[PDB]
Amino acid sequence: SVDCQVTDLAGNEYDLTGLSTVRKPWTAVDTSVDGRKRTFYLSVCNPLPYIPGCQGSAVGSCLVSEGNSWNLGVVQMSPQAANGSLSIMYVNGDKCGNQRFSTRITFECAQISGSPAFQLQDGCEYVFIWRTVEACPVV
Ligand SMILES: [Cl-]
Ligand code: NA
Repeated sequence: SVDCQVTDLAGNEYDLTGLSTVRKPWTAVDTSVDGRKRTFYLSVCNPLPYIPGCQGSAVGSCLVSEGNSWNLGVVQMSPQAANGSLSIMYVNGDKCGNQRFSTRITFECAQISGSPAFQLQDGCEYVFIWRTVEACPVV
């Protein structure tokens, strides 16, 4: 139940409803070495559809690896424009040390239909880069 439409301070409209997951989630491109046995599942604004092991929390980001599943953050905030670059933040996932896992997707306006890619693990935060045409200002 999160709005996928945001207007930045400068007045640029962003519309991410085209990335919303109605039936199946997004699958993250991961060419890391730690990505051999791990799959990241992602959704924009909407919670993930049923994925075994991360049900119950309106999970927006699920790591599935070797049978086990981890909740990497729930959908609460809308995509944040805050200079013109888009970001969405899922936090308060499964326990990660003294904190909880979180997921950040950084969007970049690119004239292509892109898929989110795993970029970085910053402690308990999983960082994703999404270069795609939907990250561009709407009319
Ligand atoms: Cl779909
Ligand atoms: Na289950």
